[PDB]
Order: sequence, then structure tokens, then C-alpha cells
Amino acid sequence: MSMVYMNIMMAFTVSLVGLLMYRSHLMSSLLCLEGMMLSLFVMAALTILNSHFTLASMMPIILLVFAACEAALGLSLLVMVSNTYGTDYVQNLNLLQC
Amino acid sequence: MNPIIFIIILLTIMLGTIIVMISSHWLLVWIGFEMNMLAIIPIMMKNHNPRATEASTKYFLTQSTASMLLMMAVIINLMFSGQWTVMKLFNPMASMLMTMALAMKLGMAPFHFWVPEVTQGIPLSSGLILLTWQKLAPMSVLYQIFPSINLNLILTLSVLSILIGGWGGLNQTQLRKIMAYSSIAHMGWMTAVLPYNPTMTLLNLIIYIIMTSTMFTMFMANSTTTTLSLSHTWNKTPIMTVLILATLLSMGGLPPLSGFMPKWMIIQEMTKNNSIILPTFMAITALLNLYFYMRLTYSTTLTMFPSTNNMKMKWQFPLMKKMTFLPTMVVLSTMMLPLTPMLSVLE
Amino acid sequence: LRWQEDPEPEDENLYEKNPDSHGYDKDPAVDIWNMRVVFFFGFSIVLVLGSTFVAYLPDYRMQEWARREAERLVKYREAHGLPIMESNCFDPSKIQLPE
Amino acid sequence: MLKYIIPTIMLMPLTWLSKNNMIWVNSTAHSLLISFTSLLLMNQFGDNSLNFSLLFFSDSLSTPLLILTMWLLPLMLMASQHHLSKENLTRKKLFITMLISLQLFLIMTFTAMELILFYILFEATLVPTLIIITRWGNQTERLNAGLYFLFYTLAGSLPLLVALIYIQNTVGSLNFLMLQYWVQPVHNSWSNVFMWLACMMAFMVKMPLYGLHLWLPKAHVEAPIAGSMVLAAVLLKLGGYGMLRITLILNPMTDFMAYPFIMLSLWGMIMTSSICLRQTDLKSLIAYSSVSHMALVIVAILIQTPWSYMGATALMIAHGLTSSMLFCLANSNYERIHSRTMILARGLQTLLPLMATWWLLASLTNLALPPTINLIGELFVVMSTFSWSNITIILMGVNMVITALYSLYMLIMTQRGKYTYHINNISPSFTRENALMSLHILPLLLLTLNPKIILGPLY
Amino acid sequence: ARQWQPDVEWAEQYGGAVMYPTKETAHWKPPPWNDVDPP
Amino acid sequence: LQYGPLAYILGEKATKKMTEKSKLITVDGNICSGKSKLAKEIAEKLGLKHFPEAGIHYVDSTTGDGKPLPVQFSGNCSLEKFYDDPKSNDGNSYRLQAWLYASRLLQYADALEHLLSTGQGVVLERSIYSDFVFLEAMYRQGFIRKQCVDHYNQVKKVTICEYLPPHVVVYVDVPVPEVQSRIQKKGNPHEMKITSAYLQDIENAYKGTFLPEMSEKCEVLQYSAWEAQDAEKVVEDIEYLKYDKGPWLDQNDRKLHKLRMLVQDKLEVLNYTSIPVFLPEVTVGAHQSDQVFQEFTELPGRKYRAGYNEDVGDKWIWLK
Ligand SMILES: CCCCCCCCCCCCCCCCCC(=O)OC[C@H](COP(=O)([O-])OCC(O)COP(=O)([O-])OC[C@@H](COC(=O)CCCCCCCCCCCCCCCCC)OC(=O)CCCCCCCCCCCCCCCCC)OC(=O)CCCCCCCCCCCCCCCCC
Ligand SMILES: CCCCCCCCCCCC(=O)OC[C@H](COP(=O)(O)OCC[N+](C)(C)C)OC(=O)CCCCCCCCCCC
Ligand SMILES: Nc1nc2c(ncn2[C@H]2C[C@H](O)[C@@H](COP(=O)(O)OP(=O)(O)OP(=O)(O)O)O2)c(=O)[nH]1
Ligand SMILES: [Mg+2]
Ligand SMILES: [Zn+2]
Repeated sequence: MSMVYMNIMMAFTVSLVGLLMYRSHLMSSLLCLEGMMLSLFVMAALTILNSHFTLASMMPIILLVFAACEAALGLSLLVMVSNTYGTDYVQNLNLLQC
Repeated sequence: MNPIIFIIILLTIMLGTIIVMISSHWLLVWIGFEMNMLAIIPIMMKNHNPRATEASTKYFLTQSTASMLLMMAVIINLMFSGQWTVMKLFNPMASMLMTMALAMKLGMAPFHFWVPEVTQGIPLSSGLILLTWQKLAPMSVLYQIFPSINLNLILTLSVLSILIGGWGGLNQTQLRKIMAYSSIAHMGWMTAVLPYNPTMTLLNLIIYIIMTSTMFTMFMANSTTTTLSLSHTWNKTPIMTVLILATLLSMGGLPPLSGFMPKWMIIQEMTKNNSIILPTFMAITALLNLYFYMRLTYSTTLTMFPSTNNMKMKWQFPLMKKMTFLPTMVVLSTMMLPLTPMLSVLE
Repeated sequence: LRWQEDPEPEDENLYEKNPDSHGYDKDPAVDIWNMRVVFFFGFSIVLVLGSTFVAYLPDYRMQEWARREAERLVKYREAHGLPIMESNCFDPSKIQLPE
Repeated sequence: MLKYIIPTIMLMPLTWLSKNNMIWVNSTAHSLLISFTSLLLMNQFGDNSLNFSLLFFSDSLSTPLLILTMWLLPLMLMASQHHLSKENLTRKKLFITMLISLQLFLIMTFTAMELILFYILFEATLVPTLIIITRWGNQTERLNAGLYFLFYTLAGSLPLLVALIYIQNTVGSLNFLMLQYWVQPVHNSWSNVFMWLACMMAFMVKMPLYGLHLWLPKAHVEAPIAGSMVLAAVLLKLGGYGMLRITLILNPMTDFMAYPFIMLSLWGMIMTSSICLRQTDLKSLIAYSSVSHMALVIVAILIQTPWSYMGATALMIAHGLTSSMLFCLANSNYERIHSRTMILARGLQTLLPLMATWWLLASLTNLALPPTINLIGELFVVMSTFSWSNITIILMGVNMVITALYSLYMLIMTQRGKYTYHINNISPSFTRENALMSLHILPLLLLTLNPKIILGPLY
Repeated sequence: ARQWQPDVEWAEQYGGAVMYPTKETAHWKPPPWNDVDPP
Repeated sequence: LQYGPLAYILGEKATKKMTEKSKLITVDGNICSGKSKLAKEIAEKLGLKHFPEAGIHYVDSTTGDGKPLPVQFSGNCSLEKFYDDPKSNDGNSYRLQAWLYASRLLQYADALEHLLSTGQGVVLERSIYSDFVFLEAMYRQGFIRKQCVDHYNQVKKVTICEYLPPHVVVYVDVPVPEVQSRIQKKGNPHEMKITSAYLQDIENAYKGTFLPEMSEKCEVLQYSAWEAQDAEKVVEDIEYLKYDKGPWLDQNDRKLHKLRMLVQDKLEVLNYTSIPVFLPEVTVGAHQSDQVFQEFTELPGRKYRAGYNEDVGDKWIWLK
């Protein structure tokens, strides 16, 4: 591939592992989710710019617009979780076991 | 919720799924999924209670993670082939993430732990959308990229789904959880025949949607969500118990009902490819599904459970629920075996 | 008692209210007509006519014909010197044995 | 076979559109008429079977089982009138619907030319049978009996479906006429050993084979009277009929694969007869008696001789009439004392002199008294197995002794002796009950005069 | 006799959180009748 | 045009038909407190629809031809037998109270449907918010067991949460000794056995819990027996109420659309009044319930859906 791709590709892996291992806060994981889209944004832009894929120069912007809209929907749920149990801890969200 | 906003949100759930099915570009496929997840959360939060809030959160995190993996597969596929077309992927690593992203969205084992819990925390009408409509979009993509899916991966996810759906359903009394595990079990059949004959993936999907929609509709009519509450139906609407018996027997694959057709055709398309061990193991493990279906038939229609005194006040009012297409769905769920050769319309 | 429930009823003897009862039904009018259809279609038609029908079946399984045919071949093959029954079912002129 | 299928369907509109007090009369009369027309199937030729169309055909093996099937529905309707008296009108007409839909599947099962159409209708009989047991049985154990009856059959049926589809892909067809001319011998290989097991274990669970029979003493005991009659008169013969058909495409592997199943049947034939000597339940005693007779049919089918098949066909018809008769007898006592213990009501010959005459004739046929067709079928199987191995006369002679011991012990326990003092409600025998026994025994004895119509295709 | 139908003891076997009680599954109260929990 | 989402979009909002005189008023008090007269007079003065107190046979008054049905189709519970034998072993004590709550719950829905669909206020007697006073009275005298109280609260807490509380609560107060005197004067052979403690427990329930908890969300007017006779004074007070509290100030067209969709479908209202809690007082066996269901289906004009019974002179069945 190339030398830069290794770190971008390894940055996605770090964020994925970070998202799959919650500690206590729900806000912490949403950041790991928005880190993933940042790595995908940079990785796609590197590919498109280097190959002179002109019409694909708009794709990274579309990736950013939808990923931010999804992030907004994520924060709204976090707020409604905090207004119920007083904190954004994931251990509280355990009613559905039974 | 305002009625007009309810229609608008529903049409956006449909539009998201339609965009996936009419798109020749991976970006529009991804946009289709995003528009679909954005619109379905409000119908899960509509009852405004902690359980709904928890269910919507567990669904968002699962579907958000799945969409990120899918977009990672698309970019890897762009690097190694320089195109966006919705077809076979050109990198084995892209195929694995793509296959795993779709598995998470579908709810296949071992990416299954959210289906019982999300379906339990939302109303019956929201569960009907979740278990029937939300399965169309991922299956459309699998129909198109199956030539490059890793055989050992797709067949391994199929086998686990059949097992975990079977064992999970035995230990349930809540109706919403029983359908959730029933949904996991039937997914394994659809993806087991996919490498061999994708036409039978659609047939099993169509039949599953018809049968599943019939069950949820009958539960919604009597507002029943637990096994016991369903056992009072014989004393309120006797006809509805005979329809539940017939559909439950159909879902179990017992001939001569409709639910035997997909299990019949999938076993045919696998023995043609010299696959004998897998269809037998799949068919035998499906008896677990027939068991906890039969248990509901014993407490609903074949025995008369205890009733309560206040039930007598219900006899004086009719059913004002919509029960849309219930007469048509129930007949299609039971009396379609003589029309099996009609599956060619799906080719 | 754990619940409200009706006591178990008592079995009703059909002889108490109808000593002529045939046992089919409580209503005497139905009880007598039930007996005639059972006894007419059952015995008069199925067993009697069916027994006669089976008795006069037209040569069931061609058994009588085979005996009559066998007597013919015996007459022919016996008054010509030919063996009564050859040991080969098919003529060897058509069989091509390996090597 | 449309001339019989359509009339059977029309019984369903007849039951639901009839007067509320004439459901038992219209149903009984018209089903008897359907039975009378079934005699037209005896147009059997010596060389070619009777081929109606691309879906249905009849030969000498199908005809006796079809005529028996359509002769059993009227008898089931008579036997169900008593205990379905306080039942409400709608549920009574659902009960009759199950019986009719059961006869509809049976007649199409026994005449299906293609072997996958046989599978669908063969499996379709479970649904109506399961509903009768679990919805109209009396005891709390009918629910668990239904589960045992369901999952035992499907555990064997599902492998059978795979085997049949595999045969069509290889052979190219499943038409039974075609298989008679395109059948190829089965090579000895590990794959072919499991093809043999799949094709047979489905039918061994329904005969039933000794070892796989624990559902029979539960289904035949907890079912209503009509359930026991059809269960032990026709439904057991689906497996025997299935074996006689599918053994065409298993030669020569049946030479050595039959050994494990011949020893289970021959020794199981003595375990089941012995169990009858100590059963404390009159209805469960008759159930185990069915396993012993059907063990003879398994041996007869697996050795594949002209005499064995003629004996096997005769035994199946003889057992169906004799076993269904015994259940009716045990039911008449139950409808009076409402209990199944055999040692509860004794000396009944003093109070019901005629009903004890039916008991005597039923037991004589059960223990194969000549010249009954019970004896003709059993004798031919004994003759055939002697050629197979002369030592088998030892086992088939010991079972004869035990068979007469439990047949007459049941007769002596309930008919002879001294009557129970505190049981005082033994009312005389209704004409309905006496006619029910006369419709079982008279055809059974008449067949002795012209027994060639129940000897099957190899006569 | 009369056809047996389930009584309260039989029906309570299906009114628990799970069909097969174990050590872990003890204390699992059945969900609220209307999916609403206290605030 | 049956009310539904389509009609609401077409214009059938609730605020378009509700005014400042569209109020729900509940008159509460002890036994023989004259609330029947006071409530019936507030209705005519304000032009409100009056709902007679929901009894054992209220549901029958709304369905069918309107006449009461035999007592075997209403649980076999009798109010007369409660006074004579409050300690009966057949459970008629609590079985009566559980059925009464369902009738009150059924009526409180009819009250809201009339108000929300026509804009006309209604006056009720002992709504579901006050039915717990009798429960406390029975429990403290040993009439019903503690399990029955638990069952009552479980059903109440999943039903009462779906409805708005009354705008105005009018409480007629009578000292316990005087009430017991009026019972004797009336002369009911059965009601005369009401002991002093039973009437005192109701008073404590009203004073201790009902009124204090019912004033944080309603305009509560309290009157004595003497004052209650002046209707125009009570009606004058109801017309000068501020209405500055309660959850009615947070309602809009969207929120009231959902409520009307609920109180018009009566099987959804009565849904949780039959929860599968196997309690001997309110449980029925399979053989008994099946038999009663068949008889209920043989009554005139009740074998089919209202409008399709040929025996009550319905027509055009083959086109409806
Ligand atoms: C069998 C294998 C399949 C398994 C099926 C499993 C279900 C079996 C049901 C029986 C066992 C259930 C357990 C019994 C205990 C629970 C019963 C109970 O307590 O409540 C009684 C229950 C409650 O009624 P109720 O409120 O208490 O009082 C009734 C009133 O007095 C109202 O009374 P009404 O005076 O106003 O009239 C009543 C009305 C009844 O109202 C209806 O609901 C009619 C619905 C009919 C649609 C389904 C017909 C499909 C079968 C075709 C039948 C016609 C045959 C062709 C003859 C015409 C030739 C063109 O009857 C009629 O007017 C004419 C109907 C004639 C048909 C008889 C209906 C029963 C058929 C189902 C039995 C199985 C048939 C298998 C046939 C397959 C072999 C060919 O009674 C019923 O209404 C239930 C009967 C209707 C059930 C419909 C089930 C449809 C789904 C079955 C699909 C079959 C698939 C077969 C494979 C097809 C392959 C091509
Ligand atoms: C062709 C493939 C199959 C399609 C299946 C048929 C369609 C689905 C079923 C019918 C749905 C239905 O009618 O929804 C339920 C209700 C019907 O009003 P109701 O009060 O419930 O009944 C009324 C009739 N009655 C009581 C007499 C029986 O409709 C509605 O709320 C209609 C809302 C329309 C407003 C549109 C807003 C703008 C949307 C566009 C924004 C860009
Ligand atoms: N167990 C029980 N009895 C009740 C309940 N409400 C009323 N009752 C009884 C008490 C009375 O004996 C009878 C009617 O009570 P009322 O409240 O109507 O008082 P009364 O009729 O004597 O005069 P009034 O209506 O106030 O003018 O029914 C209740 O919620 N539970
Ligand atoms: Mg009063
Ligand atoms: Zn009896």
C-alpha cells in the first residue's frame, strides 16, 4: 500500500477496539465512534486525491455529513439516558436482561 | 406523536430500504442504511419509558458499529479495485468485514445478543417492523455479493444461528423474546442456502415475513405480550386461537402447511451440491423451534387455562383493532403448499 | 379452594328417560333414525352386497385364465416330444455372455 | 382416485351445514356410502397394476388398506357419540372435521404414485392425529403423550426427506413405476449404509420397532376412542406400507442390514408379549399387544420372499380389524365404570352375556385361531422365516404360547370370576355398542371365505 | 369422569421470568405489565 | 366517519371544541352523604352531563339493549350479600370490589370520551381516584386478605396512569355518627348492618390520603352536610376557580388525540383489569368459564357483532 496507509489503517483498528470495550461512560464510546469516521474520512480522501478520481472528491464530504447527523442522534440518546438515571453509565442500562 | 409525522418517519424507513435495493453505488447503499437507522429510532422511543430508552440505545450502538465496518469494507474495496459498483468485492479482507457488518445488522449469531433485548423493550408494532422490514436491506446486499462471500464464514454463522435460536427460545415466557429467537433461527436457513441458490433465500424470506407478520398482528389484537396473557384468548376470542394454532404449526415446518415449503426447497438445493450432512443437521436442529411453538399451542388452543372474573366484562365489547390484511396473511401462511412451483416468479 | 369452579356433573343413563333407547342419541326420534342408517347401510348394503360383489369378481388376478392357458400348452408341448418346461426362460441365441 | 377424494371432502360441508341434531346421522350414513364404492378398486389384473393418472395408482397392496381405511371412519363416528355428548356443537363438528381430514390424507397416501407426494401426505397425518389426542383426551398425560408422538416420528421422517431427494437427483425420478425399471443395485459403502438407515428408520418408528416404541403406550392410552382405533388400525400400517415400497431400491444391501432389525423384532416380540401378562391397565395391555404383531410384519418385510409379503399383507389387515375391535371393547367398560384398571370390574359375563361373546371372538382372532385371516398371515410369515433360518421356529413358537396366555388372561380377568359388589351401574349393552362390534367381526370372518383379496401383489 | 384442564398450579409454571429456574436466574422479577418502570 | 388519525388530520382536534366551561367534576363523600342530590344539581346548573354512580351493572347499561343482565354474567357478585356476610369464604368480598373498579374505570373513559368529542363537561360520583377508600375499609376490618390489596394496587398502577385527573373535586363531609343515623332512617334491610368502624375507616381514607394527595393536582372544594344543600353557592364557587395547577395545563391537540384513541376502544381500557395473577377470590376455572361464555352468546342480540343479529330485527346483513 504505502507507509502513511499503515498508520491510518492502524488508527481505525485502535478506535474499533476502543469502541468494543466500554469502561463506564457512554460519552466515552461515542468518541471512539467518531474517531472511526475520522480515520475513514482521511483514508478515503487519501485514495481519491492520489488517484485523481475527480468526481469522488465529493464523497468524503457526504461521509462527514451523514456521520455527524448520526453522531447528533447518538448524543440525544445519551441525554435521555442521563435524564433518567442521573448519569451516563452503561451499567444502568441493564433492565432488558429479563 | 402527530399522525402526519408518523407517516413521514415510516416512509423514510421505507425510502432507506428502497435506496439500498435500487443503488449501483456503495455510497448510496451506505446512505440507505443511515437513513433507515435514523428514522426507526423515534418509533422505538414513542412510549417514553426507561425500557424503550434502553432498547433504543442498544440498537443505535449496534447498528452504528455495523455501518462503520461496512464503510471500511467499501474503502478497502476502492483501494484494491478503483470502483464503487455494487457487485462482488475484490479483496478477501473487504468481504469479511462486509459479511460481518451485515451479520450484525441482521442479528445472526454470535452477533445476536441485541435482538431479544431490543424486541422486548419496544411495542409490538415496532417489533413487527424490526423483525420483518429491517431484514430486507441486508439480504438485498447479500444477494449481490454472494459470489465472493467466504463459504466457511457464511455457513458457520448460519449453523450458530439455528442452534442459538433453538436453545434460546426454550427458556422464554415473554412473547416478544420468543419471536426474537425465532427470527434468529430462521435467518440461518436463509443464509445457509445463499451460496448454492440465492432464489431460495428470497423464498424463505418472503414466507418468513408473511408468517411473522401474522403472529404479531394477532398478538396486537388482544394486546398480549406474555404466555399467560395469551392463554386467556380462548375465553375472549375463540376464533383467534385456531388461527394461532395453524400459524404456529406452519412456522414449525409441519406439512402440509406453507412453512414446510422453504425448508423443503433449501434441502433440495443443498443435496444437489452433495451437501448431505448440513441439511440433516439443520433439519433436526429445527425441531427445537417446533418445541416451543408447540408449547404455545398447548397453553392457547389445545387446553383451556384458568380465567379471571373481570374477563366477563370484555365479552360485551367488540374488537376495534385494525387487524389489517389478517384474513389474507393467515391463508397465505397455511394453504400455499399446492402452489410451490410458483417460486419461479422469483427468478 | 384456589379458584371458583363448577363441580363435576354426573353421568346420565340413557335408559332412565327412554327404556327403548338404542344408545345413539337422547332424542328418541334421532335415536331411532341413527340406528336404521347404521343397520341399513352397514349390514344390508356394504356387507351383503359387498360380499356378493366380491364373490363374483371377474377372474381376480387372472388366476383362472392361467390354469386354462397352462392346459393348452401342456397339450401342445406334450404331444410333440418337447420338454414340458424348459430350464431356460429366454432363448440363448440373444444372450451374449462376457468373453 | 378422484372418485373417492372428492366425496370425502364433501363430508366436511355436510357436517357443518346439517341440522344441529343430525350431525352424527348424516356423517355416518354418507361415509358408509363412500365405503361401499371403495369395492370398485378390486379391478386388479395379474400382470399390470391399476394406473389411474400421473398422481395416483392402486395395486393389490393399496386396495385392502384403502378399503380398510374408508370402512373405519363410520366405525369411529359411532364410537365417539357417547363421550362427545356434553361437548358444545361447534367443537363436536371440529372433531369430525379432524377425522375426515385424516381419511383424506390416508387415501391419498396409499395411492400416491410419486414417493415425495407420499412423504407429504405421510407426514400430514400427524397434525390431525396430534390434535385429536391433545384436545379430546381425558387425562393430564395427553399433553406429554402428544409430544412423544410428534417428535419420535419427525426424528425419523426428516432424514427420510433428505434420502428421497438424493435418490431423485441420482436416479432422476421418484415415480414408483419408473423405479421398477430404472432401479440399480446398491453398492456396499459407508455412504450407502446411511442411505439405507434413512429410508427405513422413518418406517421403523411407526410400526413400531422394538426399542423405538415408547410413544405407542402413551399415545394409544391417552387418546380418545376414535384416536386409538385409527392409531392402531391404519396409522401403524403407513410404516409397513412404506417399507414394502421402498425396499425395491435397497437390494442387495438388505441382505446384511436387516440383521440388527430382525433380532430386535424377534426378541422384542417376546418382551412385548410378556409385558402383557402383568399390565395393570386394560387399554395399555392392548397397546403392547400391537407391538408384538407388528414385529412379525417387520421380519416378513426384511427377508423379501413371496410368502413373507403375502403373509405381511394379510397380517396388516387382520390386525387392524382385531386391534380396533379390542379398543372398542375396553372402551365400553370404561364408559360405565370410567376407569382403566383391569382388576376393577370383574365377572362381567354374568351381567353382559352378549358383550362377552364379542370378547371371546376378539380373543380367538388375537391368538390366531385357524382358519381366521389372523392365522393365515401369521402362518405364512412363520413358513417363510423357517426357510430363512430353521432356528426361528423356536422364537415364533414361544411367542405363540405367550400370545394365548395374555389373550385369555384378559378374557378371564374381566369376564369370568366373580362380579365386584360395589360396582352396581353396569347397564345393559346399547344397540350402538353391539352394532359396533358386529361391524368389526363379521367382515373379519367373511374374508376367510375368499382370502385372496388380502394377500397382496405377490398372490 | 370429566376432561382434565389445567389448574392454577399448572398455569404458574408459565408465569415466571424463565422456564428453568437456576441460581443466576433467581431474583428475576417478571417485567412490569405495561413496560413502565418507576422513575 | 369513525374517529381516527384520518379524521384528526382533516380537522377533528379537541381544542377546537373545548371551552373554559368544559370541566370534569367529581363529587365525593361517605355513605348516605347526599352526594347523589348535590351531583345531580351541579349538572343542570352548569349544563353538564350527569353520570349516575357506577354500580355492579353499569357496563350492561351501555351495551346491548341497555337492560341489566342476569347476575351470573357479572361474576355472581352481589352488594347485598356483602353487608350480610362480609367474611364469606367464597371471596365475594374482594370480587365485588375488583368488579366495581372495572366499572368505574369503564365509566371514567366514557366521561372523557364525551368531554373530548363534544366539548360538554361531565359530573361523576366516586371516580376511580377515590375507589381505594372502600378497599382500606375492608382490609382494616379483616374482610379481605392482604394479597387482595396487593392485587388491587397492581391493577390500579397500570391503568390510572393513562388518564387525566378531574378538574374539580367536591367533597361533601358528614360526621360518622350522623351518617350511621341516616342509614337507619333509609331503612335498607341489608345496609343497616354497616358497623361504626367500617364508616370510620372510609372517613380516615378520605381525610388521611385522598384529599391531601388529590389537592396537589386539582381544585378541591370541601363542604359540610348543611352547606351542601345550597347548590347555587357550590356552583358559584366552581365558576370562580382559578385553574392554575394540575396536568391539564400541559395538554394540546397532539396529546389529547392519543387519549381519545384510548378511551374510545373499550377493550384497551379494560386490558389490564384481567392480568394473570391467580388469586382465589377473582380466579375462575376452565369448566365454569366455558359454560358461562356459551350462555352469554345465546342472549338476544349478543351472538354476533352489534348490527348483525337477525333475531333483533337487523337487516341488510348480506351487504354489511
Ligand atoms: C387439518 C390439517 C391442517 C391443520 C389445521 C389446524 C386447525 C384445525 C382446527 C381444528 C382443531 C383446532 C383445535 C380445536 C379446539 C379449539 C376450537 C375452539 O374451541 O373454538 C371453536 C371455534 C370458535 O368458534 P365460536 O366463536 O366458539 O362459535 C362459532 C359460532 O357459532 C359460528 O358458527 P357458524 O354457525 O356461524 O359457522 C361456523 C363456520 C366456521 O367459521 C369459520 O371460521 C370458517 C373458516 C373456514 C376457512 C378455512 C377453510 C380451510 C379448509 C377448507 C374447508 C372446506 C373444505 C372444502 C369443502 C368445500 C368444497 C369447495 O362454519 C361454516 O359456516 C362453514 C365452514 C366449513 C369449514 C369448516 C371450518 C373448519 C376448517 C378447519 C379444520 C381443518 C380443515 C382441514 C382441511 C384441509 C384438508 C382439505 O370455532 C371456529 O370457528 C374455528 C373453525 C374455523 C377455523 C379456521 C382455521 C383456518 C386455518 C386452517 C387452514 C387449514 C390448512 C389445511 C392445509 C390446506 C392445504 C391445501
Ligand atoms: C400498494 C402496496 C400495498 C399498500 C397497502 C395499502 C396502504 C397502507 C394501508 C392504508 C393506510 C391507512 O389508511 O392508514 C390509516 C389511516 C386511515 O384512517 P383511519 O382513521 O385509521 O381509518 C379511516 C377510515 N375508516 C375509519 C372509515 C375505516 O390513514 C391515514 O392516517 C391517512 C393519512 C394521510 C395523510 C398523508 C400525509 C402526507 C404524507 C406524505 C408526506 C410527504
Ligand atoms: N363495597 C362497596 N360498596 C359501595 C361502594 N360505593 C357504594 N357502595 C355501596 C355503599 C352503599 O350501600 C351503596 C350506595 O352508596 P352511596 O354512595 O351511593 O350512598 P347512598 O346511596 O346511601 O346515598 P347518596 O347516593 O350519597 O345520596 O353502595 C364501593 O366503592 N364499594
Ligand atoms: Mg347512592
Ligand atoms: Zn361415560
